[PDB]
Amino acid sequence: QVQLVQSGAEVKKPGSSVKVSCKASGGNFNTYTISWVRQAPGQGLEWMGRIIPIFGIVNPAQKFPGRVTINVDKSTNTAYMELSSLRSEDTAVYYCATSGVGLHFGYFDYWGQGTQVTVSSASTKGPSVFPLAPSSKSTSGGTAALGCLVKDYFPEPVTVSWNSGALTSGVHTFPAVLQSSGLYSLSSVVTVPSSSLGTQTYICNVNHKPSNTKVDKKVEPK
Amino acid sequence: QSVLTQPPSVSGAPGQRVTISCTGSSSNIGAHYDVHWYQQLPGTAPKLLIYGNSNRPSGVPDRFSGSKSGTSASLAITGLQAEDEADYYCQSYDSSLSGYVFGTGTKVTVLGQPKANPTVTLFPPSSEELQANKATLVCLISDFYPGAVTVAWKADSSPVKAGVETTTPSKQSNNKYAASSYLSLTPEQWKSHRSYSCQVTHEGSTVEKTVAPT
Repeated sequence: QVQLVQSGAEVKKPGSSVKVSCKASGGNFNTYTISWVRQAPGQGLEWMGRIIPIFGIVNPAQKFPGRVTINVDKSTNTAYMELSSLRSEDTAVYYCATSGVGLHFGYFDYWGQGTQVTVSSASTKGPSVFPLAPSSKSTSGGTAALGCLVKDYFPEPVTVSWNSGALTSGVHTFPAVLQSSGLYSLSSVVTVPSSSLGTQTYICNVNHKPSNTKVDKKVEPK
Repeated sequence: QSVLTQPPSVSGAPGQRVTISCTGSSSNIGAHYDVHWYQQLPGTAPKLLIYGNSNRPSGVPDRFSGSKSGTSASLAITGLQAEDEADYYCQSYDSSLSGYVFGTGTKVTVLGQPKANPTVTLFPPSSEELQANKATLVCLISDFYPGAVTVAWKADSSPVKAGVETTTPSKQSNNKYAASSYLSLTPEQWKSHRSYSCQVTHEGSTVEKTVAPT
């Protein structure tokens, strides 16, 4: 009955603020009660506050005083949440959700797709890329694994393709570790035929849009 | 907020019946406030699953059912399907904090695939990384099921814990799991020892790989 569309992922320093939007399509958004709920990585659900646009009234949650500001633009049919004085613990996916029309605390029957918000004192950094070279150590029968190590970048995400997208079979790109230094790393492996080692060229293509850097690294045997 | 208590994990094979408990107190469940459930498929937003303790919104399968009793609520899935593998949260209202209270979350696993033993590949630091005055050991664990592994690292068969970073397992494009472990070292630490080992334990089995600076 309602389509909720949230704005894009956001990357911020401590102390700055972030505004997220939730655009409704269908139903009668200006009659509904709108909440914001956040989910920290690997954690549960946390209510930020609600707005009732019928009365122009906003009920923020006790944990966020002055920090949270909720907002509807009744013309463009768009809800907003602004969280200020960001800290790293504010890192979460933020959801727009509708409860029904009313002042009660109803269930959330409709939910936007979520907005990733990352708060970190880290600054944008492209990765260093190192070959994980194949050898007997990575060979077992008909298959050999080789890879690329994508080191110390910020922020997420990074994409890796092999031979410019030509090679997809046998490829796993792992999720990133987050280091104490605030920087990310991941690996990408491709399992290839053992006989192709040394006569087939393999190049990993790392693309880090947030830092505008692309890296092509050829990965060779011993 | 996360004040209703649920078990962290629930497991079943397809066709099995499972239940998830939602445990609250007198200021919520409790004070006769309704309980609702949300389903969160991996990578997606929560969707309403049960509302008003027991009602199903349109297009939620018959499998799912809810009840509440005294201070607890319960979600039942009678006939697990592969696609039921997700996180489930109960929610309600707490008059002692005057707001929404959520459950801690339950991960249900649908054991619908036979055990798969892990493939383990260990890479030593590249000389290129050494020229950069860094050194990183890379241990990649592939194609295992179910999705729990432990990784231990050793230098000369003696344990290390500092310098270790490990990703939680996640599915591959063949529905088995992969995971990775990294051991950070200085080039000097690296050149000291005789060998380094990555040790992977999965369902009572261990696979150990080794690399040497020589």
